[PDB]
Amino acid sequence: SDIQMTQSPSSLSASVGDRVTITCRASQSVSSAVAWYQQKPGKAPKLLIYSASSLYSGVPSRFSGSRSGTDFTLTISSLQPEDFATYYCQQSYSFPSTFGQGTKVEIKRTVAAPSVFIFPPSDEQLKSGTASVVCLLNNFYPREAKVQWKVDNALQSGNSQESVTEQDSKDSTYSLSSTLTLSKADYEKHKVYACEVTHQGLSSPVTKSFNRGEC
Amino acid sequence: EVQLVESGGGLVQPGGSLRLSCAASGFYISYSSIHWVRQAPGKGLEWVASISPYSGSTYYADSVKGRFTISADTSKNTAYLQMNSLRAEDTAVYYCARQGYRRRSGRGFDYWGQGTLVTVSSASTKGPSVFPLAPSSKSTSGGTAALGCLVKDYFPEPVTVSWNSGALTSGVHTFPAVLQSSGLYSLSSVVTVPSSSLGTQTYICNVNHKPSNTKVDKKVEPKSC
RNA sequence: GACGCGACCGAAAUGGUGAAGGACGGGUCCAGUGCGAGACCCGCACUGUUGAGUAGAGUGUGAGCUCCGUAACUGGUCGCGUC
Ligand SMILES: [Mg+2]
Repeated sequence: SDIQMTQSPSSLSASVGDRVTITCRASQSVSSAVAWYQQKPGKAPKLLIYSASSLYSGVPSRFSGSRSGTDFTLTISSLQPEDFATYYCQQSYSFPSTFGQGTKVEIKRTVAAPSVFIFPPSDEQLKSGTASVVCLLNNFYPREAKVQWKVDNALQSGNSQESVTEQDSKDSTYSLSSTLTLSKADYEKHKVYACEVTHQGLSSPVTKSFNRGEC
Repeated sequence: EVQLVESGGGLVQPGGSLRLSCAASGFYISYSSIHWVRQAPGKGLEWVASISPYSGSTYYADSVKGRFTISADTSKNTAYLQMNSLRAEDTAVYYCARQGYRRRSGRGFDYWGQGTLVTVSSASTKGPSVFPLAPSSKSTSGGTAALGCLVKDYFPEPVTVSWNSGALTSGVHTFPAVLQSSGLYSLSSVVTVPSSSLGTQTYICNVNHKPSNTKVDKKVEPKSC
């Protein structure tokens, strides 16, 4: 049987200076043949720990690993700003090698409500026969947020796609865009297009809308 | 001084073939194990293949066995991944990595290349259309306005977006692309600015999609009413 | 008692022989670990507990031992010969 490496949690939120622990649980003995890596967005992984508990040369000692039978943990004794990243365990006891699913370690800060903007489709795009309506949620925390599209007050489903940025290096917030896609024919048979946002930092849902053809 | 550089990536259709190469410098591959590891967009690392020194033994992930072949040309100090019968699920950034010296770092992978993107799809190369996201005639949501550019229907990844040839960077958010059901990508780039300058300050998004020879600039302004 | 001759015994050694399996070893087989720029292959080292088929998974005329012989001798015993 290929060896499973079950990594938890899949994400965690922590303040700078906090102690955190990440766990990887092997599905059979892997002796001590376990490594941990760090990966930042857009960049290659970097080795932190080898042989389960040995510190790789040049890695700061606030990183440590330990083995307890077939459970393995990566501990950071006190997070620094540059430690927020995704971490992967790996077993190399036998082939095929196995990576854990990864743990994203994000910065915890105070709640921030998003500012919301809606953008109608441009006249240029409409010439092409499709309309895209965009809703922007700017600089919010935490990441959980709900966007609902309404077309003449009817709730849309299955015709929108969302994208979230990485947590901001300066203010530690996220931003989100949601794009509603309609044919030109369907777009022109309705008037009121609306984006409805719920976020922890909002007492009540906030709605932004426009009327097709008016300013 | 140790570096790995992969090349050979790009677009290929389902069932097609592609050879990746991994050029070592600062060490000689004959003394090390060399591994290939891939990462699908948004997902985790998945080990692909490796080749052992002195014996040349090779090992493969079940999900690629029989289709992929790892090899090494010591006289070019280069490793290779020959990929055959490619499927859409093989779309990924492919990294090569050096397994370090046993006495120094166990079986850890101590050096990694920066990766090369392999896209397996039947969609054909296409430049994007770039549409304005115009600042609202109302005004603001908190003293400031928002505007941007919609970069729609290109293939393959990546594209770059900048504002005012790089002069404008504060409050810019360029979102990761999404893959549409058409098989084409789309993304938007937005920036928040003071509403009081919408009429006097100039705002231009710069889009570059090298695979299609498409490079455009879009001035983004308010509208009639 | 000395010497001599012989026989028997003993005997370093030795030719043949055939049982014993990990408590005789192995440059026998295997497993686990470490090392050599080395997860496997190759070499070396360590560790193994029913490691583990007794003569072969062995292209050892291996050690010890069983059984059948042979035997240096500068060992013993008995007989005989001469003082
Ligand atoms: Mg987007």
